[PDB]
Amino acid sequence: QANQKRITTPYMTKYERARVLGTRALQIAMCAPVMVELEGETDPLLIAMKELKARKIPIIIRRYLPDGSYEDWGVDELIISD
Amino acid sequence: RDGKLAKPRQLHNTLWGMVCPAETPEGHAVGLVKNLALMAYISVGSQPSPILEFLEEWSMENLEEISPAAIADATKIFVNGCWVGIHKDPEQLMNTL
Amino acid sequence: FIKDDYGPESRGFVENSYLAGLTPTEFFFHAMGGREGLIDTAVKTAETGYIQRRLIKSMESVMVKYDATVRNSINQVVQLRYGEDGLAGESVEFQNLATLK
Amino acid sequence: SAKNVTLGVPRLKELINISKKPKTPSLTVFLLGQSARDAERAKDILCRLEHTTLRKVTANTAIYYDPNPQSTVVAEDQEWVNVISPWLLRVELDRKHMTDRKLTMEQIAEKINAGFGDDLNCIFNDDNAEKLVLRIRIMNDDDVFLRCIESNMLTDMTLQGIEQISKVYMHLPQTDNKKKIIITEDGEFKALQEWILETDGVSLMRVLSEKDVDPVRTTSNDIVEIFTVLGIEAVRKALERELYHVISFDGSYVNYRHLALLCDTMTCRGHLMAIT
Amino acid sequence: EDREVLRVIFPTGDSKVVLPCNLLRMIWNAQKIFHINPRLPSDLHPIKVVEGVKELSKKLVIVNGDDPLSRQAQENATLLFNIHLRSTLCSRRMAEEFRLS
Amino acid sequence: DDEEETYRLWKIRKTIMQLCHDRGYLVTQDELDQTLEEFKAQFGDKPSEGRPRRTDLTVLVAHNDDPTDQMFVFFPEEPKVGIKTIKVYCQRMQEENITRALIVVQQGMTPSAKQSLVDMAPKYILEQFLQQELLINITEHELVPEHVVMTKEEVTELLARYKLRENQLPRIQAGDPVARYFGIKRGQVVKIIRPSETAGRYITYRLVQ
Amino acid sequence: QEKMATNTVYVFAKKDSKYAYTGECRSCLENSSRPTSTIWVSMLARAIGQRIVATLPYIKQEVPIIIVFRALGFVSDRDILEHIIYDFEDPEMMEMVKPSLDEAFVIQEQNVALNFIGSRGAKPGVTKEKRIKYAKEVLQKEMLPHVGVSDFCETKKAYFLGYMVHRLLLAALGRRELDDRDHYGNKR
DNA sequence: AGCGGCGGAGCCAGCAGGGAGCTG
DNA sequence: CAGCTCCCTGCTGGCTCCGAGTGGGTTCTGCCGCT
Repeated sequence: QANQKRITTPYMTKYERARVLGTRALQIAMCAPVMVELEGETDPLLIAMKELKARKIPIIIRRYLPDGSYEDWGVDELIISD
Repeated sequence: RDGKLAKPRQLHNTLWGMVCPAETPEGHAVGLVKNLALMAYISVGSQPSPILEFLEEWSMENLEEISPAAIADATKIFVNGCWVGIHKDPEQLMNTL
Repeated sequence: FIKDDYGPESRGFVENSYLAGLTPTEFFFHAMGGREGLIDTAVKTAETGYIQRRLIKSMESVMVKYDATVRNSINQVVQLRYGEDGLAGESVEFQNLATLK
Repeated sequence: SAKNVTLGVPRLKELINISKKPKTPSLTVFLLGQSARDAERAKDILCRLEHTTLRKVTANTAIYYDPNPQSTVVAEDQEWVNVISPWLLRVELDRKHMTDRKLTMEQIAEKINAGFGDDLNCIFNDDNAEKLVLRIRIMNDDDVFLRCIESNMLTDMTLQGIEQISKVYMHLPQTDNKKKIIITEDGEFKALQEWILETDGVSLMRVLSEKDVDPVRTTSNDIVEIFTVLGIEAVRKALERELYHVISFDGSYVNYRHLALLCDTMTCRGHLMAIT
Repeated sequence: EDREVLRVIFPTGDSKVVLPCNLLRMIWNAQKIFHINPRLPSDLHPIKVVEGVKELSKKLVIVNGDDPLSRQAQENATLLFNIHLRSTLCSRRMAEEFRLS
Repeated sequence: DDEEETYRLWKIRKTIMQLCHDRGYLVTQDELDQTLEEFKAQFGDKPSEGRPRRTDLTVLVAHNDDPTDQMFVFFPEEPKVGIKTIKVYCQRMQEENITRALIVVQQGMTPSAKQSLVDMAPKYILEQFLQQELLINITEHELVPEHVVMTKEEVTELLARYKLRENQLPRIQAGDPVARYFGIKRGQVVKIIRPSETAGRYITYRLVQ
Repeated sequence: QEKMATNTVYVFAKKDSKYAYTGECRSCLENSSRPTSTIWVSMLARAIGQRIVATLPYIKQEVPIIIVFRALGFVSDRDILEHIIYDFEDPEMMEMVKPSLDEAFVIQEQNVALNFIGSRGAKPGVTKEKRIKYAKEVLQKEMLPHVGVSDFCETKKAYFLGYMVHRLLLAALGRRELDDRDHYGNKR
């Protein structure tokens, strides 16, 4: 769907928060370039948490509607719960 | 086992002094597996023939001898579940036994 | 007990406490009473677990879609909003409607 | 007096597995007006609902061979003053159940005449003598036919009440929800304690279709019967109520989310989708 | 008019209901955060309460959309919570009970 | 036994008239809620061999939008109505320019008549009802919520709004009492307005199959 | 290992069945090779009503008790009733025993009853004199072994079977009460 | 020696029996 | 009008189900014989 027609919630649900964090910290573990300057922490999960808090994760979420359509929500663009 | 009929599993009133009320497994064998009381003893069986010859000589009648005319007022004797005869005087035969 | 004895001691009432101890009749009656609960504890599981599994296998694919509606595995609509309000069950409270009565 | 309502896991099974034959099907019949207020009209409604066969009212039954109906082998001046087959039938009722259920020999005789036609004539003693007699002949396989029709008439005749409802209870409810609730002129709720009556059978349709019976509030505790009588949406609400009754009977709480979801997925196809 | 809707929704009137956020408890939390001291006249204007509740009702969306089918669905899905919100964030109630600034 | 039968027929007429009002047919308030005394004075208190007899106590009504489609109801004297005792009603169906009607039988209708009612259904959409079934208006019951029949344009609006196809909705079988009460074919969804103890009012849609 | 006691009559009443009361006496000789040959004497649960049948080992269908007695050797009817109701001045017993009597007023002699039993046997004989021998063997050895298996034990078997029927009637009239299955007097 | 033969509870299918209904 | 056809209802027999895991132990995996 186009950017005008977005009917899903602007809040990043707990499942999206869990899976985005997991799949981004996995990328950090495979030596993907970090999007946020770190202060010496070495754990990829904490690195991914910091990126999520700073809203810099280079990932977008495809929300499949029941009819078959989908919406592309950028992680930076929707509200994080915590 | 694993049956929803709890009636067999329940502690029956006739378990007094012959089956331990407390002792039973807590699993799917509650009340089905039961131990034995302390002084509870299980009979081992013997021949009823001496009891039969003792019975037939006081005042009782075998089935073949009497007619059912006098069978209603008297009492029916069972030995190991088989109807042996008929006696006019239940008392003083109970005392004799 | 004498025949046809409907008195409290003859039918299971225990006038003694756990301190004074139970007279042997009362001990046997209490054992027989607790045996019922012990049997029920074992018997109830084979029905309750089966009920739980049967409930789960009938609803295991019912979920809230991104349309905010509730649909089963074949996209048949069960509720237009979850709980007919669209709200999570873990973030609600008990409240009182002041304007009522 | 009727707390054999089988709550708990058995009721949960009877609801989940939607069973044609629940162990305790029962009504919660409410009353409309002055019958809900006083006990006598409540009893009048009660007797019209409680099923009654002619076994309930008779003491003993006997058959004789009277050569002449005029002869009156039994000394009864009522037949003498009242007066074609010689083999007759005689049944003795009792005053107790008779005056408990408010019947008459005329009503019983007209029930017999309607059920069997003019194949037999009932000669009933008046409601004046201490003895309650009605004699039966057969107008013109001779007496065993009379024996069989006697058995058939004792087994099922429905003198009063409706079928399949065996015993009906009557009491004033204490819980506010089961009590009638109104709104006064000053916007109160004024919990009213009116007469209700619960059964042990279920019809749900011959009951509501009765005079002085409230056809707005009578639930039947029977999911299949509710499906047959009121429809699938009323089934969802009644099923929700009965499913919440067992959970809240313990005092425990389960959020309405889950009850609504279960009652929806069980009734989202237009038919009673029992979970089996 | 909301009162009659509540009275028809809840026969055998029971004010106990399940709702998302404890409005009374949040009012009491604000009272302690901002040191209301309800012994003095409040500066909160009564029309501000009404025009803030009306805007909050718009902000609290369950069914998104603008067509009348979506408006009716949103209104029905938020009806009970909106009734409670209006019954607790009253002009009179805020002026004489909570005294919030 | 005529007071009971008169009361029964009065309640049957009242329920049928309420059914017509809910279905959409034009009925005056005077006939909508008349007491038992008006029925007595207008029909005659004597259902057994008297003037309040069936067949000329039947009701004909018309829809509000246009007085072209008309709906009779028929109360056959026969307990178990048959083909020969409904072919007369069908002959009336044809001799009038009417399209549909009701039959409130006394006892169960015969399977041959049921199969007929199935067979001429597309030409004449007529259905049956029971004497027992119409002594109470089931919609008045507390368990039965508010059912509203959708028109085709708003059905299409609903489907376009929710982006779901026709068979994904919750459905209702045409044989259940509420759908039979309104009188509605398959492929016709019904608004169902019910109160929610969680959030106020809840709207659900049941499709007929 | 627990088990129900043998050679004793138990009158039960199962809830949902074609018959209301049923009296069983599983029987064993003094540790014979034959297993527990269990015989049930039952009463139907509702014309005439309350007929008494007795499903027999190695017999596919239930057999009315009066036919069993006539096959056992009692041609008359007074003699049969002398083995069931012990006091003829009790008409309540007669009123419930006559519905079973009028069921079998077409068998009057021993051989036709033997044929009737043999027709219901698991191994139906092709000729009359084969069913006669098969049913005679069944009555001689299969039914009630504990009361005796010898040349002439018909009178003793008839007395015990009439006692079983009398026990069933006592439970039907309520003169006595139903025996308890969990009563460990009834267990061995 | 190596293998060759010698209990209980609750939904569907299926028949049996009995009315409407058409036809000579 | 009496006899034949058909559809429904009622009743009986049949099939499948019967909590979640966990630790041990035990015996048993054919024998006779006959070429």
